[PDB]
Amino acid sequence: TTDGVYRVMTRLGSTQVGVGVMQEGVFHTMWHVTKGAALRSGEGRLDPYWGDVKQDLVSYCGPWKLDAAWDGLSEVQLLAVPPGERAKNIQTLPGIFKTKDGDIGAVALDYPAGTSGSPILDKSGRVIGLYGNGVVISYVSAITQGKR
Amino acid sequence: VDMYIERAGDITWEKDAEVTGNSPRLDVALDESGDFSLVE
Repeated sequence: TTDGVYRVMTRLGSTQVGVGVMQEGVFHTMWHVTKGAALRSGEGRLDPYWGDVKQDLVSYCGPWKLDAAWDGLSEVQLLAVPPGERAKNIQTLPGIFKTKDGDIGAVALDYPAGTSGSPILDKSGRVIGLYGNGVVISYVSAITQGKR
Repeated sequence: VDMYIERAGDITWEKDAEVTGNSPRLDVALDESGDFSLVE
């Protein structure tokens, strides 16, 4: 329940299927990581509360809380949590997904699939979106943010 | 199959961060299944 970035694990043997963000008592990750499954946290259970396949997002225990957005000019940091590796910050200037519905920041960074759900941060340390839904041109991830 | 979470860190900016990656500008479409695809 403590604020922070978390590995999402599954069990012959354990593997890391993704990453998520605890903030304000709500767990945020990408739909394709959990497919909405309930999550164990210690002796507790986290149940899904909101989700959307088109945004590829899911929240547990309450509504989506993350609302900061890329400012369109500044460098950002991916707080990548790869399987078997300590959480690490990768700084980058995002590119842009141009869509009919507006521009979305995108990061041209390619980490293992179990890194999906890792947060992208602005200079104030606020989560501007999650990593792991994108396109190949070399993989480029949207900076996927929900609505608060 | 049970899924569980393990804390891995604080959400914090790091001054001594490695810096890498390009900044491509791409035209894309987003379909109903959440899949992005390139557009020309």
